Amino acid sequence: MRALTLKDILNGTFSYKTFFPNWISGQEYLHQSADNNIVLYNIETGQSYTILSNRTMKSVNASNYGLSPDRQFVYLESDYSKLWRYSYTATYYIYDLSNGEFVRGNELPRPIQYLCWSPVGSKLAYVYQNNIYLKQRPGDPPFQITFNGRENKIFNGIPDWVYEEEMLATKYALWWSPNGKFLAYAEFNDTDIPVIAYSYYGDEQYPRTINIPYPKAGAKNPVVRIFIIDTTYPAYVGPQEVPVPAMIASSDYYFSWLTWVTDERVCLQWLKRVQNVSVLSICDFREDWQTWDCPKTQEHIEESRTGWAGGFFVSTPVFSYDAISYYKIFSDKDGYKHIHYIKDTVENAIQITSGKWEAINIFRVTQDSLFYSSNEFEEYPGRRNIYRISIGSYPPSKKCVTCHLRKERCQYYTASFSDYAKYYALVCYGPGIPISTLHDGRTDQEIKILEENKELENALKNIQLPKEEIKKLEVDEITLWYKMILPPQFDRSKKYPLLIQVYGGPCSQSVRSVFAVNWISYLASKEGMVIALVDGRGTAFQGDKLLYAVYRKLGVYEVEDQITAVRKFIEMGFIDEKRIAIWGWSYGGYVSSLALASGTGLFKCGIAVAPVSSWEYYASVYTERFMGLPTKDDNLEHYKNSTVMARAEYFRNVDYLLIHGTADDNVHFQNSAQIAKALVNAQVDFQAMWYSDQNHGLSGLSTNHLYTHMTHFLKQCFS
Amino acid sequence: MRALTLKDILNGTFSYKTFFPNWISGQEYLHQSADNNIVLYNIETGQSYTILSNRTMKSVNASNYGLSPDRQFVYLESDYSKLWRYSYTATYYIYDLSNGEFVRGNELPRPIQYLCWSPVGSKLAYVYQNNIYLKQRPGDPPFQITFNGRENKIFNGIPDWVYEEEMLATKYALWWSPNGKFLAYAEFNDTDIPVIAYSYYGDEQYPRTINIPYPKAGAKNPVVRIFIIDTTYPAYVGPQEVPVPAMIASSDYYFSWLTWVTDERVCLQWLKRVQNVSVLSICDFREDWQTWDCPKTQEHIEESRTGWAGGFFVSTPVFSYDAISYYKIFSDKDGYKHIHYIKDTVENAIQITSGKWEAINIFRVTQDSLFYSSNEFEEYPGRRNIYRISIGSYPPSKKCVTCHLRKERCQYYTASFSDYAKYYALVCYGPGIPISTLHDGRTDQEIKILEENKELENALKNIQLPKEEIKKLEVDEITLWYKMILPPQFDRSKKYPLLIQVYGGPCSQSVRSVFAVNWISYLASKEGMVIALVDGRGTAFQGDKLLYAVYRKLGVYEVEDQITAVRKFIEMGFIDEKRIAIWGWSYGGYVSSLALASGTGLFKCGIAVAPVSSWEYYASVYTERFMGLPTKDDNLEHYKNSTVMARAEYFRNVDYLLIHGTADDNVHFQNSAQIAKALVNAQVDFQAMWYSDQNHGLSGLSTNHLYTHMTHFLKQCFS
Amino acid sequence: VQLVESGGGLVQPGGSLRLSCAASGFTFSSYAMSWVRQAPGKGLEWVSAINSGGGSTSYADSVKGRFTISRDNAKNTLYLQMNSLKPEDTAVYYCAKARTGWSLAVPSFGSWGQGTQVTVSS
Amino acid sequence: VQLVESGGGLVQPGGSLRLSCAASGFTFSSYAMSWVRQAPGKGLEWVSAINSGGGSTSYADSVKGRFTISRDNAKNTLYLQMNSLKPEDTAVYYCAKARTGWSLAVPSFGSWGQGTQVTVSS
Ligand SMILES: *[C@@H]1O[C@H](CO)[C@@H](O)[C@H](O)[C@H]1NC(C)=O
Ligand SMILES: *[C@@H]1O[C@H](CO)[C@@H](O)[C@H](O)[C@H]1NC(C)=O
Ligand SMILES: *[C@@H]1O[C@H](CO)[C@@H](O)[C@H](O)[C@H]1NC(C)=O
Ligand SMILES: *[C@@H]1O[C@H](CO)[C@@H](O)[C@H](O)[C@H]1NC(C)=O
Ligand SMILES: *[C@@H]1O[C@H](CO)[C@@H](O)[C@H](O)[C@H]1NC(C)=O
Ligand SMILES: *[C@@H]1O[C@H](CO)[C@@H](O)[C@H](O)[C@H]1NC(C)=O
Ligand SMILES: *[C@@H]1O[C@H](CO)[C@@H](O)[C@H](O)[C@H]1NC(C)=O
Ligand SMILES: *[C@@H]1O[C@H](CO)[C@@H](O)[C@H](O)[C@H]1NC(C)=O
Repeated sequence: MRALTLKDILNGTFSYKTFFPNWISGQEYLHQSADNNIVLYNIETGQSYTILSNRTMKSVNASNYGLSPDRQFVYLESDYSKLWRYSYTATYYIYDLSNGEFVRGNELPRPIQYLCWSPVGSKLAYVYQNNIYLKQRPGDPPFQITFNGRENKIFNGIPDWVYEEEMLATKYALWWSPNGKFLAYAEFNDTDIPVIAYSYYGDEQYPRTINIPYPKAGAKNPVVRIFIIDTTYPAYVGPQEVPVPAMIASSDYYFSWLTWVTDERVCLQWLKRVQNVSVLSICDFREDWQTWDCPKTQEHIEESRTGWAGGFFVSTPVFSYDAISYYKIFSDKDGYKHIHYIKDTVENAIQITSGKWEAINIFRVTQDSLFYSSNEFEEYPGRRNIYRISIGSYPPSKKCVTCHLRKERCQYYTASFSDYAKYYALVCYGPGIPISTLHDGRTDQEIKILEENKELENALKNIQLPKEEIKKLEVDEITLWYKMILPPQFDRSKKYPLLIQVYGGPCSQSVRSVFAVNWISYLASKEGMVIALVDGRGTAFQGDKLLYAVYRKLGVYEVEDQITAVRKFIEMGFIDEKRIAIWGWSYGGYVSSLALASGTGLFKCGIAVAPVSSWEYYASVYTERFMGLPTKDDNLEHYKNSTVMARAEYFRNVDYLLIHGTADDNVHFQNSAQIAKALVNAQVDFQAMWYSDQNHGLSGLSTNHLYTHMTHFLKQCFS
Repeated sequence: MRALTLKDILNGTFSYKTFFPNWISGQEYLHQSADNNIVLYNIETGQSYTILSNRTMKSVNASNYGLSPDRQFVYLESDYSKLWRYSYTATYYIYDLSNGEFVRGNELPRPIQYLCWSPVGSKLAYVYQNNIYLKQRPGDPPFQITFNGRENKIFNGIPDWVYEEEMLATKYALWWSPNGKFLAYAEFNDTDIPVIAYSYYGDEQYPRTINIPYPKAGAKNPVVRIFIIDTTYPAYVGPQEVPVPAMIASSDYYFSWLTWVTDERVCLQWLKRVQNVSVLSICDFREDWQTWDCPKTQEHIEESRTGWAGGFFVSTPVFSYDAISYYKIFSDKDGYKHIHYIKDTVENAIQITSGKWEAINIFRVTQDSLFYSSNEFEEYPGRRNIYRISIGSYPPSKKCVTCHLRKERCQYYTASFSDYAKYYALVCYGPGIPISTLHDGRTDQEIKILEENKELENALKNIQLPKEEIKKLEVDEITLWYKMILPPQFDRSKKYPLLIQVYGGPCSQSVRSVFAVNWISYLASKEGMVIALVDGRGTAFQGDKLLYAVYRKLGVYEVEDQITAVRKFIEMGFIDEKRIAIWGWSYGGYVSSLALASGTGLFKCGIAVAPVSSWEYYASVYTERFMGLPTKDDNLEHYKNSTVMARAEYFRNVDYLLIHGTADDNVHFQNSAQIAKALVNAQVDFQAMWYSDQNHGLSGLSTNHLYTHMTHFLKQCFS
Repeated sequence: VQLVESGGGLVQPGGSLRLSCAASGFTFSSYAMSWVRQAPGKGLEWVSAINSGGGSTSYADSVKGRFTISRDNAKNTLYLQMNSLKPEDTAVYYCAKARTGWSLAVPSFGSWGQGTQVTVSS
Repeated sequence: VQLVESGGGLVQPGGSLRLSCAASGFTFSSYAMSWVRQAPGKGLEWVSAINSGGGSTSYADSVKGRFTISRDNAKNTLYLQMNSLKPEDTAVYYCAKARTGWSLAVPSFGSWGQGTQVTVSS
């Protein structure tokens, strides 16, 4: 009876809920209720206690909680302060459940960058001013481990910017042993890396300069060391360093991942700066010298002849019960990512999954069962399905436990498991209303619906939503996949304007079956436009030949795919030929700018938000993973014929909008500044907008302002 | 006929020429013809011969020239490199006229920040890396004078940013004696001053940071000392420092101006940081100790009760022939700036000129003549007239020499005199075609028309220009002066939109009779708009009450005057009340933003280019000259109540455009950043545009882009 | 197993001392020995190690270039010589026996005795 | 007018010397006196000044607290005592006569003589 409004999108009127249990055992889990009371839930008995009350949290204004495994101490986190995408600092208090009082001995310093328990016991490991401190008990003085920590130059226990954003995607680099015996930490050295400096205005009389160690393409990289120290008598021999494999150490190299297998065995993954070779090493412990050894008989090499190793990140192995063999997903003979079982040699890999489809992630491996994800069902790329395989059974088996549970409603699933895989949780994201359920691990029968989202369904009975479909195009030999959103009361006898949304990032996918009420839904439901998402060469989850098509050739095939899709859409008949637009963000802006200035006379207006102008202005890891070195001997030629500034003369007969934030730490303001300067020198008219002291995400009222401005631009373009 | 086009304004098509003789003697002057040949011109004989050929300049790519008074050496300046508004560095070569080759033996270091001859003879004084070097002859090694010069910390012979922009308006701080006996230089100390840091991108992988010592309002000021050294034997006693008066030397104080009277007499002007008191001191030379003494009986105080001393700057005295009395213009009893003659004390000042009108500037004082500028002619406060007064004659006399020479054509005159006032030149800028003439100097009879601009007149025969008038409004005992520009073929039975151009800066004037073909002429000639400029209270050249009504209250009366003028214009009858706009630049941005958000509903759209958001973000001198200290005891109340960010809620029903440059050093980008943030927080829509690596002036293609964008905005607003 | 250590005591800075340790119970001339120190309030810190045959010896970074070790299986004794002392070695020293005689092996937490107090101060 | 100076010469670092100057022709005991120096290749640099009465004397900032001056009108002589020498005073020294006897006055470029060389080096 009524359509969507911009307020329903800016204010989260239609936002679903997800239920992720905070597992603390194989049969129990914690949760936070609506009245700020932490409730413990047990499955066998169904009883709900209250380990911590809301009065205690309100005493210290606590916003987060953490419970020790032994269930005798809790820590409360307040004074939240965000640093980067993943990192933050907070003030921690300790509360004793046995005596109902706060520990009054040696208080923790503040602010603390990272804190963690031990898997067994109550020993605490925290990071304070780039150094690692270990406390045997909360009422005892700490024992300092590292001393050479210094701000912005040496990091202990936490990653720097590059490893946090491009390599690990985590705010922590420190690992407890499976049984709480050792502690493995990483030392990052950034003494030689150049620094990026920008201005922050704030509220003072003078702006202040922010400096961040940031290696651009073809520059000095951080130096990483890995240490393992025992936690019972951490003074006998001190920290011990783990040897690096010989072939890796010949030149510069990166640190990929660390995985604890047993109490006396670690796994380290190394990656060279020429990112097409990876090495996996197992390092064992010797008691006779209290040392760590990494023999060459346990060295595994992984090579990618046509492109880079893995995808966006190198896949992390999952080890088996016997702790001697493991599972890893990589490319097969035909060029499809699949599971392989590695026991003694990489040449003896056993392929368990085989087919045209792909496998995304491995969730859990137990003594009997293995859980993973795929989009094999009905050869539809853009869906997520959880599958289970049996290991060590006389009859082999494979079960899709999430195939026909809810067909028309849910085709996008994620899983969260518990200890020993006794129970787990399935969360659905689309295309119907999201639902979160809890499942048993043996019979896999649903027993309790954790979240059904009935309020959203009730509130959504008055609003009419646009129609969404997913279909396929074939032109000569490539298979494009496009999702189309059409306004209500759609007739194929009229003509409507067209809007394209483009990301096109390497190892990405923008056509997925997910539920979302967003800006484009509002445009379709209110203004009667047709929205389109197109995926083609350079995206993931469709095969190796499609993925490595753009290798050292970024910015060529994506524009061609977009133009071909637009032509095919025009050929259908219900699209106006003078009312086509395109928009994107964060490598969507790059493709949008390249497609607008292609000289085809196909687009009318375009929008670019936080784009990349040149590949020499971005981080070394991401740029060199797909472009190579910017040297005269390797790939300097393409680094010059790939910039937006080289197309400045093709913007004359189009409409262009450029938006960026001045305090962006990920895609600098330098890119938009260069684009604007190039367009000014070429005498081309365009529109611009900046947001002061705003990061990459543009959080707050900046989002409202941005969406209102873009809506006005689109309304005026298609008028 | 045809109307003006935008390309006629963007590229120089109708631009006049001015002839300023480069006087070297009292009867001769140099010039550069359109052949790169430097030619000498004599008046009595009339013979002109080339004194420097173009081949010599083309040999070293010379762009500027400088001739010694002895006419035996010349210096050629190439490798020009601009630094600030007035400062630059260049490479200098020396060429010998008598022998015909370049002087060899001791070359000059490069680059040189400033270079100068001596009034008598050919000895060179230059500045190289913040130190002063003296050369007796171009064939001898230099004699270093100063040693403590350091980049951005200690300045010798040149001003820092604040004195160059706010105090001196020059690129030099070294003065030669009239007979070339001493050298007076100034040492600037900027060590406790905070710095402003901004980003410059350039053509490099990593942007760099530019740091400038910049005192904001209420911060620490530079420390200045003045030294006088002898040139013949510069190592006998070394540099000697002039004493500072006790009354001035009790708190922070500024250095205003230095002027040489005789070989053993200097005049220094001092200002306190509280800028309603100024002091003039005359320092004499004692041979018995080779020292400089500044007595107390030669102390002159000048205090303004209702406001600051003088206007934008402080009047520089002109000394008579006897070197014992001088002339200076300041406010009289009734509040009108006039000439006063000081001999012994400031209490015995003599009113040579008296009247409602004002005196602007003094050009020359001789034994029996005096030249100055006035607005006395027919009560028009926008016309400059040069006058002539007789001194020490039996009958008193006074004559206007530029009143009826060319009445309907020239009503704006600038004079440039020669040695002994034997000859001089008059330059007329408007309201007709600019002209340049040379006059006899005794009978004041025109001799030779130096520039007539016939080509411009011939080219302007097929272009119809808008009509310009200047008139007056009387509202509530307040007199406003407005200049109106109307399209050709204007009828009062129709309605036209209105555009207002505002500057409104203190001690300024935007309503003058000058000739210019600019963007306003294009808008009026082709688009049929009516343009207006209005001047009210707070401006200069009309009285003291009008000037000081804005004291300690910036941003109140200007908006009221603009709104009153707009209402009177609407009441006149031929103005569309639904189409009114306003724009300004760098103080007109502030006034335009305040007037657009006044809540009266008069204006429809507005444009602000590089505005000032708050008065606590600007330089100490200019801000504190008209506002006061930002302390809780003096004027902190009005600082917080006179910001654009306080009106963010009143922009909701208007159109606003904000434009600023990224690398601006005068008005920082933080002003526009704060304005944008305030508007975002208040949920108000607006349009913006920035220019990368562009200074305050926006030179180059940025000007074309800016004017095209503004024209599009105005056309869409009035459609 | 019994181990008794002797020697050391108060000393002025810049001096030199020698300490001895004698063990019984087990079979000597077949295991590797070590010297481990315990500072007051801190944890046990490994100081030095000596092989079963006496050919090879290992010294820690804090005691490299100043300390020397020796053994005599004829009288079943272990000697530690400390030279050029600094005001940081004030601690109780112990001699520890490992469980590996095939080569050098630092004992993890083998048996102790009573220890010897050594203090250096002005 | 005649002025003749004597004394000084080669000296090792850390030494001390004294120089004398005697003038004739004009009327002494009525004018102030001064000592100037000329380094090799540089310009004349004023060293010290002494009053006509001998009471008040002034010393330069480079020779402050190390140089002393004296005069005797009975024999018409001027003494300069230079102590605590440093390897920067190698120059030819002169005595100069002022044109103002009413008080102290540094003569600019008045009467000149021959000068005495003084060199300090190792
Ligand atoms: C904003 O959204 C919330 C739900 O997140 C809803 O309760 C509220 O009604 C909405 N407010 C308005 C003004 O629509
Ligand atoms: C704290 O929890 C208790 C128990 O549910 C509840 O009664 C009370 O309302 C809560 N206090 C709040 C929400 O302030
Ligand atoms: C870190 O890098 C710097 C610069 O190369 C080097 O001096 C230092 O040894 C490295 N390691 C540490 C712990 O600082
Ligand atoms: C990795 O890429 C580099 C590019 O320089 C190439 O030399 C090398 O052959 C490749 N290695 C493999 C194993 O493909
Ligand atoms: C640029 O100005 C020149 C005269 O200075 C004129 O000849 C030419 O037409 C102008 N260029 C354009 C494109 O109008
Ligand atoms: C240099 O000046 C001479 C004399 O007027 C003239 O002939 C020649 O054209 C000029 N050379 C240029 C302008 O390159
Ligand atoms: C300049 O200012 C600094 C800081 O107060 C001070 O140390 C120094 O004496 C002043 N003069 C010179 C010549 O540096
Ligand atoms: C100058 O202004 C200051 C402002 O604090 C005031 O105290 C003082 O009286 C004024 N001086 C004169 C001479 O008006």
